[PDB]
Amino acid sequence: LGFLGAAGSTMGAASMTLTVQRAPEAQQHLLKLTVWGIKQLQARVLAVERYLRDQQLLGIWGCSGKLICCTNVPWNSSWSNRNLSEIWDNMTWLQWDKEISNYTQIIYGLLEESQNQQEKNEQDL
Amino acid sequence: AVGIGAVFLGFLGAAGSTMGAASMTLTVQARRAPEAQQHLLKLTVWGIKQLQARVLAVERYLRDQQLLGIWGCSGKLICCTNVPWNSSWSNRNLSEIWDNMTWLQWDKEISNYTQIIYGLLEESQNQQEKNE
Amino acid sequence: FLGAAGSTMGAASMTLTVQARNLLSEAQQHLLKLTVWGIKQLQARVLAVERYLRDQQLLGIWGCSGKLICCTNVPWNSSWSNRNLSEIWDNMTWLQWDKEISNYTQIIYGLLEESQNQQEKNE
Amino acid sequence: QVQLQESGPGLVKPSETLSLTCAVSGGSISGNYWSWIRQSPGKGLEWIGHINDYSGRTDYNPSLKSRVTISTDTSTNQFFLTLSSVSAADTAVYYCARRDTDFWRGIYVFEFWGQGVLVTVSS
Amino acid sequence: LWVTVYYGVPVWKDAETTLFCASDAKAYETKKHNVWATHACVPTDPNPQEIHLENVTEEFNMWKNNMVEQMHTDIISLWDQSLKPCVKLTPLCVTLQCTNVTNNITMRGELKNCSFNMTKVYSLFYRLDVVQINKEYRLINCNTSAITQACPKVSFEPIPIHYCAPAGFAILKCKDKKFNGTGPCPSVSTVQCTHGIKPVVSTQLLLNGSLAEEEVMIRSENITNNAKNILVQFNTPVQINCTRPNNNTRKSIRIQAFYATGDIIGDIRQAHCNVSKATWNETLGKVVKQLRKHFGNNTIIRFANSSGGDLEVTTHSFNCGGEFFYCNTSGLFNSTWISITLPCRIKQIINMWQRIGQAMYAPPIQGVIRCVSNITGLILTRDGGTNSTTETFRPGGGDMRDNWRSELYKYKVVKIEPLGVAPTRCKRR
Amino acid sequence: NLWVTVYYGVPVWKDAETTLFCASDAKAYETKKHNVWATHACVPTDPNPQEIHLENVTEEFNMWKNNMVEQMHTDIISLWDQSLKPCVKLTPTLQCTNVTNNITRGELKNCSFNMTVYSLFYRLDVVQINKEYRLINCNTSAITQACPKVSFEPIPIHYCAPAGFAILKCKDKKFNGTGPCPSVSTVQCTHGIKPVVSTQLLLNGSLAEEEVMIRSENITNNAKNILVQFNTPVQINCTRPNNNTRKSGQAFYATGDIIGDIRQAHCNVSKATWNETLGKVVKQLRKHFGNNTIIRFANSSGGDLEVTTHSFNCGGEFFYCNTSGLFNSTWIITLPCRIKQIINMWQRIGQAMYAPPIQGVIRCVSNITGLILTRDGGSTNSTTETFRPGGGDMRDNWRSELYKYKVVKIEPLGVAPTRCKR
Amino acid sequence: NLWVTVYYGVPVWKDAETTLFCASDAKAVWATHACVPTDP
Amino acid sequence: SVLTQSPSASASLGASVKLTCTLSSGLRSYTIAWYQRQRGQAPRFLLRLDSVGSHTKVDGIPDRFSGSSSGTERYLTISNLQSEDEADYFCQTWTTGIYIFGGGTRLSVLS
Ligand SMILES: *[C@@H]1O[C@H](CO)[C@@H](O[C@@H]2O[C@H](CO)[C@@H](O[C@@H]3O[C@H](CO[C@H]4O[C@H](CO)[C@@H](O)[C@H](O)[C@@H]4O)[C@@H](O)[C@H](O[C@H]4O[C@H](CO)[C@@H](O)[C@H](O)[C@@H]4O)[C@@H]3O)[C@H](O)[C@H]2NC(C)=O)[C@H](O)[C@H]1NC(C)=O
Ligand SMILES: *[C@@H]1O[C@H](CO)[C@@H](O[C@@H]2O[C@H](CO)[C@@H](O[C@@H]3O[C@H](CO)[C@@H](O)[C@H](O[C@H]4O[C@H](CO)[C@@H](O)[C@H](O)[C@@H]4O)[C@@H]3O)[C@H](O)[C@H]2NC(C)=O)[C@H](O)[C@H]1NC(C)=O
Ligand SMILES: *[C@@H]1O[C@H](CO)[C@@H](O[C@@H]2O[C@H](CO)[C@@H](O[C@@H]3O[C@H](CO)[C@@H](O)[C@H](O[C@H]4O[C@H](CO)[C@@H](O)[C@H](O)[C@@H]4O)[C@@H]3O)[C@H](O)[C@H]2NC(C)=O)[C@H](O)[C@H]1NC(C)=O
Ligand SMILES: *[C@@H]1O[C@H](CO)[C@@H](O[C@@H]2O[C@H](CO)[C@@H](O[C@@H]3O[C@H](CO[C@H]4O[C@H](CO)[C@@H](O)[C@H](O)[C@@H]4O)[C@@H](O)[C@H](O)[C@@H]3O)[C@H](O)[C@H]2NC(C)=O)[C@H](O)[C@H]1NC(C)=O
Ligand SMILES: *[C@@H]1O[C@H](CO)[C@@H](O[C@@H]2O[C@H](CO)[C@@H](O[C@@H]3O[C@H](CO)[C@@H](O)[C@H](O)[C@@H]3O)[C@H](O)[C@H]2NC(C)=O)[C@H](O)[C@H]1NC(C)=O
Ligand SMILES: *[C@@H]1O[C@H](CO)[C@@H](O[C@@H]2O[C@H](CO)[C@@H](O)[C@H](O)[C@H]2NC(C)=O)[C@H](O)[C@H]1NC(C)=O
Ligand SMILES: *[C@@H]1O[C@H](CO)[C@@H](O[C@@H]2O[C@H](CO)[C@@H](O)[C@H](O)[C@H]2NC(C)=O)[C@H](O)[C@H]1NC(C)=O
Ligand SMILES: *[C@@H]1O[C@H](CO)[C@@H](O[C@@H]2O[C@H](CO)[C@@H](O)[C@H](O)[C@H]2NC(C)=O)[C@H](O)[C@H]1NC(C)=O
Ligand SMILES: *[C@@H]1O[C@H](CO)[C@@H](O[C@@H]2O[C@H](CO)[C@@H](O)[C@H](O)[C@H]2NC(C)=O)[C@H](O)[C@H]1NC(C)=O
Ligand SMILES: *[C@@H]1O[C@H](CO)[C@@H](O)[C@H](O)[C@H]1NC(C)=O
Ligand SMILES: *[C@@H]1O[C@H](CO)[C@@H](O)[C@H](O)[C@H]1NC(C)=O
Ligand SMILES: *[C@@H]1O[C@H](CO)[C@@H](O)[C@H](O)[C@H]1NC(C)=O
Ligand SMILES: *[C@@H]1O[C@H](CO)[C@@H](O)[C@H](O)[C@H]1NC(C)=O
Repeated sequence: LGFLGAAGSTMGAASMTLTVQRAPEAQQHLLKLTVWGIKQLQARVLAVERYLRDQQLLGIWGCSGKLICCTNVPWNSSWSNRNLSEIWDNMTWLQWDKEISNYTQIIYGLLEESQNQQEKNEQDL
Repeated sequence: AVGIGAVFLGFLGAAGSTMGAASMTLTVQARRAPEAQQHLLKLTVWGIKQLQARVLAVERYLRDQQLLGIWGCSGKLICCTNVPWNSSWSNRNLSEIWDNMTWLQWDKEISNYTQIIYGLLEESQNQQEKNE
Repeated sequence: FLGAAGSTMGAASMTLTVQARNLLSEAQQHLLKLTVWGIKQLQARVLAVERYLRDQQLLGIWGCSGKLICCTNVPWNSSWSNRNLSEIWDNMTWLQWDKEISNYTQIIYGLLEESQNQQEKNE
Repeated sequence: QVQLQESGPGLVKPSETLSLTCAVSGGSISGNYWSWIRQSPGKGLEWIGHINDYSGRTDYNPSLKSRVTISTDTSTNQFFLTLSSVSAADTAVYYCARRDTDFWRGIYVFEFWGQGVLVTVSS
Repeated sequence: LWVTVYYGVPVWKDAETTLFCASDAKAYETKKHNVWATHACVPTDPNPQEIHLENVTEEFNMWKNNMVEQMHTDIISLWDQSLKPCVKLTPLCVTLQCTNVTNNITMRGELKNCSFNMTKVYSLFYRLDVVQINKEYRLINCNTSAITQACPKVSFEPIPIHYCAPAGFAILKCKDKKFNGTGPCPSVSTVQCTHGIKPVVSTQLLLNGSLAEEEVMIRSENITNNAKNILVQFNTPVQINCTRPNNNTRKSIRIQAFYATGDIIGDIRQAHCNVSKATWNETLGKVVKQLRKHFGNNTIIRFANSSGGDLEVTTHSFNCGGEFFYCNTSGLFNSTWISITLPCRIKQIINMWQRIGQAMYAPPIQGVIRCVSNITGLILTRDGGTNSTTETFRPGGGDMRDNWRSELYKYKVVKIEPLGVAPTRCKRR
Repeated sequence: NLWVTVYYGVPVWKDAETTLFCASDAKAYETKKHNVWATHACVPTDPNPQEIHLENVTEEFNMWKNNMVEQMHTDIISLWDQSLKPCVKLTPTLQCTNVTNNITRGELKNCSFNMTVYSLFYRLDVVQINKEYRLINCNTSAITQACPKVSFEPIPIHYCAPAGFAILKCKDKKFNGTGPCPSVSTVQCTHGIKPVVSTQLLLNGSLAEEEVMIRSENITNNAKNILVQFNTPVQINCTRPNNNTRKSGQAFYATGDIIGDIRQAHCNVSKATWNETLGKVVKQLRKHFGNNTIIRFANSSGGDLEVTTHSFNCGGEFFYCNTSGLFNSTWIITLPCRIKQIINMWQRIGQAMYAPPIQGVIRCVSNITGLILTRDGGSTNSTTETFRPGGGDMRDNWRSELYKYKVVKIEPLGVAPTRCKR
Repeated sequence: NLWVTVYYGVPVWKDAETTLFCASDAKAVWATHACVPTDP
Repeated sequence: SVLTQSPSASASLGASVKLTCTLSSGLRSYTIAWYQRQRGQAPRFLLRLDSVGSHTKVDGIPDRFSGSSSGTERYLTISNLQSEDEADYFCQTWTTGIYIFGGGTRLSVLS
């Protein structure tokens, strides 16, 4: 968690923001503090694990690290063709994801195939 | 049960398979307790232990990834380098190694020279980046 | 660990890997002491790992993506202590260099990010 | 140089908690000791309590242990005093001060005092 | 051509690393409170990540394994930690005036009622437990031993314990039913957590043991060499029903509340175990058949009872309900082959794990103590040898690591190193 | 024209604070079985110091205003309260009479109280009320008590730097106490730092390796304390020639009958060695003040008893030694000690930690390494400068051991103008 | 002639079921022993 | 233990005034500190004072302020009184972790 503040804004603003981006033992109610510490470290470890898996996906898509990565598979017509200005200027990221949620698996498959082909024909010559 | 150890077991998922088959499998695989009595505090201790196990998994994975990144590989599963393979290392041709033997036998034959291989890889990456 | 921390720029630049690898290293009340100790130790290691990952992310924003000796396209303006390249590279230790550059780090980071983004978008 | 500036309600009716916030500028980064003191009108002043800025350990006068709670806020460099169940006799001029860290022959003094805020208990 | 690295590659390296225990959820959650066998170990996953491998053959060697030593050390430390909170019996070391009880005779009773002046208090002891001093009697090891008594609340009983390799390791498991435990194993599976292991103390017999599929198995590092032990794993577990026909009461004498045995309710008889004759004969037939297979048909297999040495190895030592029986097998292994009621006693001062350190005093058990157990494993010491005449297999054992090695015979701890390199026709631009 | 390149192995560091985690030496497993002061389940990890000398680098240390001493002081208080907390609170008028057998003024009082009995107390732990005697802090501070099975005693407690931080140290022998240190070296885990918990003198301290070291923020200003470190420690030896029983729901502990002669522990110190050490001290002081000013050593000015006397721990008891004799000289062997049970240890209201009586003699040997000296007024220009001992804030006692350490966060990321493009 | 680009870091969330554990305030009425305390 | 001291005192401008603070019998050798509070301004720490008159100093205060000790009495002496001396001066001490303050001498100057 933590990066939910930018939600509800335009993809332009969201993209710009993401580009920029000793306790003693005398404390009362010790059990609550230690249990919620367990929970917070659970959250942080799950965050780092999720980040690692996402970075593995980005690497298999030929991006390794990076945030704004660019690729080579063209945008098909069936994936909700719209005017780019109103796509990137008025609506918000959540609505766009809800609109494209039906197609993300095909997007990922085509992206992986395109990156694999790019690796193959780059190592060819 | 969850974390990165499962990823390591998935890496183990096919050990005796063909070299090419193993590489393809690697590419494919890249992607309320009842608490009857005095179980809450034992659950806290078990949580500490499970977090430390998961952190050990994460640190081992990160150390391996950093070792891969020291050379010219960044974070790619399969990686290609630019240091020649001298004939001293398994002079016999590549068809037998890439079709017949499993990874185990190749590792047994390479473990004697893996250190010098790593040294050559690191030196070659350093030279390639310095020259560029 | 620090290794040749105080040595000349060249030796430190040739021995970066050492620091790079070193940076990523019951009865009721007795049970509570044990779990507080575990909290402290796990918090320490998790914060170290997260700081390492944040540094890796910063490298990834630029054209490094984990590579140690990176190389970018940002021109070196003379305003950031313009001196002889060899003289800078064989006389001053890393510490003095960073102490006399700590006034311009933010602008360098911003220029690096902008240049990398511009290279991505233009092509 | 350490500067203490305090604020809070001026008029407080009987029988609730009085909350006073004292901010500080230029205080030491850690190891500080922030003390709340009050002076009743026409009577010698008395010590309320004090907080360790690092440890989080608090301490209060024995005759005001239950009714007084002092909390800290490192992020904004502030500390809050909460006086539960304020009576009519608790009207006073309140000072937030910093107690020294020298212990010269068996004394702790407050070098830096606040400007003082008058709190009066009325209907 | 050039060289390419392959991160995410199946690699194995035989290396030893510390493993953490895993108690079953029902082992501790259900009823067990204040028992040594379970502690703050991490509960196991609901279902292990058992993945079956194909076309892989790994070399196993239990006699050079490291899990057995690791688990023996864990059991030692756990037992010591369990015994530590209890109060010592150091003041008890004093001259005792003993007379042997004649209330009932079974095989004499051998008990002694002893008076000690702890400023005259009576107590009951067993003949093996106390030695005469020159009538005056003294505890067997109280002069030069830090004697200790177990806590009254804690109980001794096997509880399943799993071993899970930490992250970055794996447990290779030989699923081959026909596997003597040395050399290649045709079918090698991989696990994270091992199957249930119950820490049970026993000599010349394996109680609560894991039955082996297929036929009876014979295992040894060196059949030819006399010194090496031999493990025998039956395919059909043998029932044993053993009971001490006596009831006792506990007297709380302050030194520190020492618990002393009281007078016995009614009759007094020495303990007895029971084993069916036909099942024993059939199991012995299978065992001698397999041993002849390892020795030739013309070989003659003979048996004999124990050859002596201490008392915890000659007899069959085992704890039942909190009472440590040392039950003889003098008559079980008395049969010559060609091509039963066990009378037995108790000793309340025991030297666990064969060390001269602290010896634990068995607390009394009230009422009749009876128990059923699964004789599934035999420990045999080959007779010396003169050649091509016969072979004798008097039982031996006593080494607790040998007992552990039967349960952990099909596991090895392996370090996975997924950073292999390979050569190929690929050059980076 | 040069180009910017970023390196991620740079050894640059910058100072920062961090909660260092304690780690006692291995052998504590043999002592922690007694549930002693010596650490707890709070990370008793086995340490292994691996010093690595640096070169050509000078770091500006400042032992004053160093966060690590505050951190470890908080850690020690936490450890103390963790050990004390499980024990039973006392929460109790006592009729007292003057009883003595072979003493000498008799401090001991035979207090009596009725419960549904008799004990011996000390004058330092009781006050007259209106004879009627009531122990101090009766209705204000929860007196509490210590479990006699804790047997608190100092142990080395190494501090190991966390994963991302480093602990520097000043190997320079003649450490100034502030400013640059030309001999700096990184260390994974600090040395055997010991909880001295002693006042006005330093017991089982750290010795120096040249002339006795003087250190202070100012040696000029008389407000700030002055820390003195020795080279030839002087021994202090004495016993507790007494024995007392333990009384007894009403889980109350107190004193019992006394066996043998009754007399206060006089304690002893070698006089010639003490004079030699004071001569070294004055020789060092003349360097910072001038080779002609008259120097004096009077006794503590006054105030709380914890600053007037020299308070130290010994075998589960606490001794408050009158230190008038030791600090008494003017330049150009025995010292009476009292004993009391309620201990306002770290000047904290609400904690007393009633010490259970000890049974038998102890004879703790403790050899002194450090002094805390506070100057007097400077009205007499160049005439004389008196150096009465004092202090009592344990932060100084622990700054005596942490003067050669500093926690630094590694800042591996760096930039450099090389000649290479992409 | 548009092209896909991945934007890791975007604040997108989706509704999804899970197993909320508990939170209570009383001391371990209800069984409450499986309920963790709540002073965050 | 109570810090008994004179409730009020005053003197003419330009003269020297001698404020007094008398310790209790149980605080014979205790050291004290002097606090000055002018009208409205924050209380300003002046100086500590011990059994033999050895007094510390602080920046930002005139050197005219002086301290002296005599057994169970501590005297704050001010020379060359100015108009800014209109204030309340009180003595403070620290026996245990509890501070003990005086009643406050309202010191005034005559114009
Ligand atoms: C394993 O199996 C072997 C048989 O192969 C058993 O060995 C026999 O054990 C019995 C006791 O159970 C022995 O009987 C004892 O004999 C001792 C020697 O005297 C006679 O026997 C020898 C031959 O061993 C002859 O040479 C001699 O002429 C005698 O005929 C006696 O001294 C013993 O008496 C002592 O013990 C008994 C019983 O407690 C007491 O009542 C006596 O007062 C005295 O203390 C006893 O009579 C027999 O001799 C053994 N034979 C062999 C071949 O060893 C093992 O007992 C059995 N179990 C183990 C653990 O080894
Ligand atoms: C540091 O060294 C100095 C050296 O002078 C030392 O000063 C002396 O202290 C002792 C006590 O510690 C003084 O003895 C007292 O003197 C007063 C003088 O009136 C007597 O009245 C005292 O007797 C009564 O005291 C109380 C009333 O005042 C009664 O309640 C009590 O019951 C007694 O009956 C007592 O004898 C001594 O006078 C001074 N020296 C001088 C010259 O005044 C100082 O104590 C040392 N400090 C430490 C911490 O050791
Ligand atoms: C400075 O360091 C020295 C040592 O370097 C230290 O002296 C040590 O003091 C302790 C306690 O005062 C001694 O420990 C005791 O010694 C006596 C006499 O040998 C023993 O009888 C004691 O055994 C008891 O231990 C438990 C303590 O409660 C009891 O519960 C138990 O039943 C035993 O009866 C105990 O070991 C220690 O021997 C000395 N060491 C030396 C070398 O003299 C000194 O105290 C330190 N100074 C300080 C801390 O101010
Ligand atoms: C192999 O597994 C067997 C499973 O039954 C083991 O038998 C059991 O052994 C345990 C101790 O390890 C006993 O536990 C104690 O037993 C005594 C006496 O048992 C009687 O009372 C219990 C409790 O009511 C009852 O469950 C039994 O059926 C008997 O009626 C009790 O007094 C103790 O409280 C405690 O339960 C089991 O009772 C005992 N069960 C029986 C009857 O077999 C056997 O010991 C294992 N083999 C070895 C030696 O490891
Ligand atoms: C260590 O103690 C010295 C004592 O001299 C501190 O020096 C302080 O320095 C400042 C200016 O450098 C002094 O302010 C000026 O003082 C003179 C006479 O002293 C006065 O005529 C001026 O009007 C001005 O006020 C100050 O008095 C002096 N003393 C203090 C502050 O006690 C020095 O600051 C101390 N060390 C540290 C690290 O602070
Ligand atoms: C179990 O049987 C296997 C059969 O392969 C033994 O493995 C080899 O057995 C041959 C004799 O048949 C020996 O010459 C080899 O030296 C053995 N190699 C190994 C793996 O040790 C294995 O030794 C037997 N293990 C026992 C004795 O239990
Ligand atoms: C450390 O030594 C000197 C004097 O003893 C003081 O620190 C500085 O040292 C350099 C060179 O040694 C001098 O050029 C500076 O003038 C010194 N500064 C000051 C303010 O004197 C310092 O007094 C000593 N440190 C301590 C803690 O006394
Ligand atoms: C003076 O005190 C020091 C305090 O450390 C003593 O040093 C210890 O001495 C014991 C005696 O064997 C050693 O076991 C410790 O390892 C020493 N500790 C350190 C940190 O050095 C010293 O022995 C005392 N006496 C002297 C110096 O004569
Ligand atoms: C601390 O010790 C000094 C010794 O120097 C004590 O001073 C003595 O006090 C008695 C009390 O009546 C006088 O009779 C002596 O004449 C004093 N001697 C000196 C040399 O001053 C002092 O009283 C002791 N203080 C405490 C609190 O024990
Ligand atoms: C033991 O009992 C027997 C009777 O079976 C008796 O003869 C013998 O004297 C007894 N032993 C002692 C030491 O009294
Ligand atoms: C032990 O033997 C009995 C014989 O009936 C059998 O039922 C049981 O499964 C065996 N093992 C166990 C689990 O007790
Ligand atoms: C506590 O006892 C002291 C003894 O002098 C007394 O002054 C004080 O008033 C008492 N406080 C209460 C609340 O009884
Ligand atoms: C101690 O000092 C005082 C003055 O401070 C002096 O009168 C006395 O004689 C001294 N005592 C010794 C033993 O030197």
